[PDB]
Formats: sequence, C-alpha cells, structure tokens
Amino acid sequence: MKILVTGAAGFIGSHLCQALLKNSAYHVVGIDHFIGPTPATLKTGNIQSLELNSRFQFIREDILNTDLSKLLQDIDVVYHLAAIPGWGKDFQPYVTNNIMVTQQLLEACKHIKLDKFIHISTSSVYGEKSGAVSEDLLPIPLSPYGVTKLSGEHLCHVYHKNFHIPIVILRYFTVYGPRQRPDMAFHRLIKQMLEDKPLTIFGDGTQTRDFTYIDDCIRGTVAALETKKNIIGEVINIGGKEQASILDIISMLEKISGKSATKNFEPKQTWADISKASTLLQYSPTVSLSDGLEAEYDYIKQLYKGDAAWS
Amino acid sequence: MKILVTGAAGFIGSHLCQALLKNSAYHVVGIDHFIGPTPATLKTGNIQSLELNSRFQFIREDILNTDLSKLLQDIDVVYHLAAIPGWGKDFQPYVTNNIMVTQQLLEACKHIKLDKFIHISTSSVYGEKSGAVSEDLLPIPLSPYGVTKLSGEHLCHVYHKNFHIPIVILRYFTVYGPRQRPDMAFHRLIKQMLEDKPLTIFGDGTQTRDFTYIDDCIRGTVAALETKKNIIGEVINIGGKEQASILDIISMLEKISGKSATKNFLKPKQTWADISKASTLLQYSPTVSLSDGLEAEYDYIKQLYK
Ligand SMILES: NC(=O)c1ccc[n+]([C@@H]2O[C@H](COP(=O)([O-])OP(=O)(O)OC[C@H]3O[C@@H](n4cnc5c(N)ncnc54)[C@H](O)[C@@H]3O)[C@@H](O)[C@H]2O)c1
Ligand SMILES: NC(=O)c1ccc[n+]([C@@H]2O[C@H](COP(=O)([O-])OP(=O)(O)OC[C@H]3O[C@@H](n4cnc5c(N)ncnc54)[C@H](O)[C@@H]3O)[C@@H](O)[C@H]2O)c1
Repeated sequence: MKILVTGAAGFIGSHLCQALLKNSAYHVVGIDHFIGPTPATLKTGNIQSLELNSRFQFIREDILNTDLSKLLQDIDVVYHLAAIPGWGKDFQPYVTNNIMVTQQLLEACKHIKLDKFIHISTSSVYGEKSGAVSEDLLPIPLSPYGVTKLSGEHLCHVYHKNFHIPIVILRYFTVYGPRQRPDMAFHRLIKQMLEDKPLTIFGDGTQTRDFTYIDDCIRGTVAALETKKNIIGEVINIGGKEQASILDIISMLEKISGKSATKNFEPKQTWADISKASTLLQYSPTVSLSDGLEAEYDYIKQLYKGDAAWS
Repeated sequence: MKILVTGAAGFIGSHLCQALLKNSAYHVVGIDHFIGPTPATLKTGNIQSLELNSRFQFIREDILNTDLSKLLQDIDVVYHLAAIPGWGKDFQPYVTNNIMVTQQLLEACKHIKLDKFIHISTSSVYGEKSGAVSEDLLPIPLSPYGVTKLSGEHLCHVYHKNFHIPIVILRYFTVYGPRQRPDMAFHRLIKQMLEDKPLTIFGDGTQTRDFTYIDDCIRGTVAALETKKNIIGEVINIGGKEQASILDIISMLEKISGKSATKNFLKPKQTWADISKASTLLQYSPTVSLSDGLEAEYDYIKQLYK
C-alpha cells in the first residue's frame, strides 16, 4: 500500500508519516514546501528520523507548483494535512494554501483510483459552542483559518458527490505534544516557563477546552485508513481524553518543572463530541494531560536549550 | 443616507439602485466591473435610467483594483451584490470575485461606522434539500459557486464577531423578471420560444421550486435596510409567492405566446424557501404572481431578440 501525506514536515504530518511506516507493508510519500507559522529552521527537525526510513520518499515542493499526476501515480491513499493554520492583507496565503491547494489536489484525484482521500480539517470551522461540539452542528467560523478550512471541506463534498472521490473529513481539536507548532498555546507557555518569563494568558484562563495528545490524534488518523466500517462521505471529530483550563495546564506544568509562573492575564466550557469516531474508528484517546504535558515539556527543553541535531 | 451598491449594473443591483433612488433622502454609489455571463451592452442598458439621476454616481472598476477608502468615505450602508454566478482552471474567478472581493470589502468597512452591511447570498449554499429550507439547515453546497458564496457569508460573520461590522445576510432563491441574466432558465426558455425552437429542459422538469419576481426581491432587500427591528447578524431567506415546475412555467409561457412549444428533455421533487423569518423580521410578503412576472420578463426578452 502506498500513501501520500501532504504537509509531512509539519507537526501532525511528521508524526503521521512515522506511525504509518511502523507497518512494514506501507510506503509513504511526503510533500511539504516549508511555509506557514513554523520557521523552516525549527521544521527540519520534524523529519530527522523520517528520512532514515527507506520506505519514505520526501518531496520539497509547493503542491501548487509540482507534477500532481506524477505525485499521485501508484498512490492508494491521500492524507491531506497541508494548510496554513492559526487577517488584514495576510488573507491570500490562507485562500491559496487551504482552498486552491485542496481544489487542485481534488482535481488531480479524479483521474486516479483511490481507496480514500482523508482530508484533515479543524474545530475552528465550528466557531463558538458551549458544551459538546458534534458533527451535525451548524458551522459559523469566527477566524479566516476556520473560513478557508471549511471551504476546503465543502470542496471535498462537491468532488465526492460529482466525481466519486472517496473523501473522509477528520476535524482535529487542539493537538499538543512533541513538535507542537511554536504559535500554539502549550509551546508558548512552556517556552515562557523555561525562560523564567511572564506566561501570557488571554482572559481569566478558567475556560475549559478539549486537548488531544499527538499519539491519540495519530491513532484516530490511522484508524480512518484501517477501519472495516464504510466511512466515505463522513465528517469525524478527533478530540481529547481530558478537558482543562489554561490555569489547570499551568498547574500541571509547575508540577512538571517545579517552578512558579508570573501570570500575565469564550464559552466557559466546550469539548469535542468524539462518539462518531468511537463508533466508526474504535477511537479512544488514552494519554493523560500530565503524561502528554511532560512529553511536550521535555521536547521544548531540548528544542531551545539542548544540543540535538534538531536543536 | 449614502448607499454603496456593489454589482449595481447587474440584474438585481440595477433594480435595487432604481428602488432606493425613489427616496429623495437616499444617495447611491454603484460599482460594477461589467463581468460574469451578461454582455456589457445589456448592463449599460440596465443603468441607462440611473445615470440621468443626480443622486446616483457610477464607477466602472474592479472592487479589487479601486481605492476602497475613497469609495467608502461617507457611506452609511453597503449592499454587496457583486459576484460571479455558476472546474480545474476556471475556479480562480469564483475565489477572486466571490471570496477575495468580500474579504477586501469587509476589510475596508472594518474601521468605518456603517449602519448596515447587507451581504447578498444564494439558496445554492444549501445544496440538495427536500421540503421547506429554513436558515437553520446545515448548508452542503454542491457547486463551486455555492462553496465560494458560502465562504463570503462566513467572512461576514468573522468581521461581525471581531470588528462589529453590522452584517445582514439575505439568501435569494431564484430571481426572475426584466433584465434576468441570459444564462438563466426563464431568459433561455423565452428566447427559444420566440425563435419557435425546442425549449431545452435539463431533467424531466417536474421538480417544483421557488421563484422570486425581481420587484418582490427588491422590496425584501429594501426592508432589510428600513425595518424597525434589529436584524444585525441574522441570515434571512428571500423567496417567492408561487411554487412551479419548469413544465408549469412552460405551460404559462404557452398562454403568453398563444402557441404550444416543442419540449426537448436532456439527461429532488419538492423544495421551497421557508420565508417565516423574513415575514417576522422584514414584514416580507411577495405579491407578484408567476403569470404577471413571466409577462414582464417575456416583454423584456422579446424587445431584445424581436
Ligand atoms: N495543530 C493542531 O492543533 C490542529 C488543529 C486542528 C486542525 N489541524 C490541521 O492539521 C493540519 C496540520 O496542522 P499542523 O499543526 O501540523 O500544521 P503545520 O504548519 O505544522 O503543518 C502544515 C504543513 O503544510 C505545509 N504546507 C502548507 N501549504 C503547502 C503547500 N502549498 N504545499 C506544500 N506544503 C504545504 C507547511 O509547510 C507545513 O509544514 C492542518 O491541515 C491543520 O489545519 C491542526
Ligand atoms: N439572479 C438570481 O436568481 C440570484 C439567486 C440568488 C442569489 N443571487 C445573488 O444576487 C447577486 C446579484 O446577482 P445577479 O443575477 O444580479 O448577477 P449579475 O451578474 O447580473 O450582477 C452581479 C454584478 O457583479 C459585478 N461584479 C462581479 N465581480 C465584480 C468585481 N470584482 N468588481 C466589480 N463588480 C463586480 C458584475 O459585473 C455584475 O454586473 C449575487 O451576489 C448573486 O450571487 C442571485
């Protein structure tokens, strides 16, 4: 079996490619152009181990400036994770990389026999919801990111209905752990704690949110390929084991580091409904925040203060 | 009050400029780049009346290639109708004119004190539905037009929530009447009947749908401005008086023309707009009958292709 992962040098793509290659039957092609919020310097480390694997092929090209028929020959499964995640005149890159990229990939998949086109989307499509967020909820995105990613999902349905591209949509809720993007909250809090600085906190930080450890996110993503259920056409939430406030997270980080944080200071309560994923994917997130945060803490320590080839 | 109408030379925008200018209090600025399926001459035809009026200013420029800070200086209300109606390389124009236009327009309005930004959208955002279509249904667009128009609506919510742009979304169901675009079904059917050619139907023509006469469309669009109720942030379906199938419509066109048509069939049975919300918030009640509306369109099409 041969699998294309778009955005394979990114946070989630780099872990997915590695989880796929544990199956000695799987061959992976990753494509990544090294753009978006993570600098290329920091990003190179994400694929260090990946490029040691003989069954991994890496292409450093823009999806919009590459031979797609060539990239897609002999591909059984596409995992599409390439995106600009996380305004003004900054808007064009979101349209180019979240809408035009998805449309051009889907166009090139018409002339191709895929088992699955697994399109990765985001909980930012939903906008604001108190309580359980389920896949039947009317999406009202409140960011440019959310708007352009939801547009990507809608193109998946257009190409499924019109040309029978076997699309699956996974909506990831906040994913954290080793390799988390530097623009994301846990990375920023941990780097501030390591540097004895004030921890930036927007609002009073008691609002509780859903968080998914990378390894739980990746098990759910792999199960989208390996499930015996018919999931073609479905939208599936992939969300976390435990929910926590930004003040709970800092509590657990102070326990981890044995430091104390100079805190520098919107539904109260929201979580992913993961019942569709439980039923269709046997998905069950198993990693605790305390284990997950320890692993992210050690990663960020080594990233900025260490001497690894990926420092 | 000074009102910017985008797409002001188009089918609906030209009628809208006409109705607003009836109010002596209202000054109207129209911008239109003369693109999409309608030829330029028909659009010059659409605004021939408006240009004579001293409270009307017209700009023939791309919204993406104009000084929007100049354009919006003393504007109290935006009516945003500018758009491209409905693969591979033909996709960028939908993204440019339905997504980027809306984003740049909203960006230019972010820091201005508008009373209202009235964003015009489409029932094509809903995708395939059976029965009454209300604003709470999950939109699953099936076309690039639908996706790009749906993205425009979502940009409005982004700018409402973050910058308090006072947005109102109207979802038009199919609009017909004089100046209907030449790509649209009634325009095409009437033209074919005038030439005694077969009337081309796609499908078996028995699916009944919602049609809105342009004057009823404009009355609801003006009510979105003039209503005493707070409708900021609301999505409102604007739909029509009578439901008809294309076979119902052709039978009425036969009554107008006094002759039987040859019917040419090439390649979801019942669907209508739920206009409850528009009734309550806009006192919208469409009053023009299909037979009266089709007569008005028929006369407009005949004067073109005599
Ligand atoms: N990190 C999260 O918590 C989270 C949450 C919700 C959804 N997601 C989604 O998961 C996916 C991966 O997110 P991430 O956090 O790993 O992001 P990331 O930025 O680390 O990875 C995205 C990668 O896509 C690549 N890319 C973008 N445009 C490209 C193009 N035109 N051609 C080739 N490569 C291109 C970038 O170089 C980058 O390496 C995205 O689709 C994102 O929207 C992530
Ligand atoms: N006609 C219908 O039945 C119908 C149905 C539902 C919704 N709508 C919506 O109503 C609005 C008007 O539709 P219409 O039938 O009058 O179409 P139209 O093509 O007659 O009018 C739209 C006008 O927008 C202008 N325009 C497009 N892009 C522009 C740009 N970048 N800069 C400047 N001007 C630009 C075009 O030149 C055109 O004259 C659209 O937003 C459409 O999606 C119409």
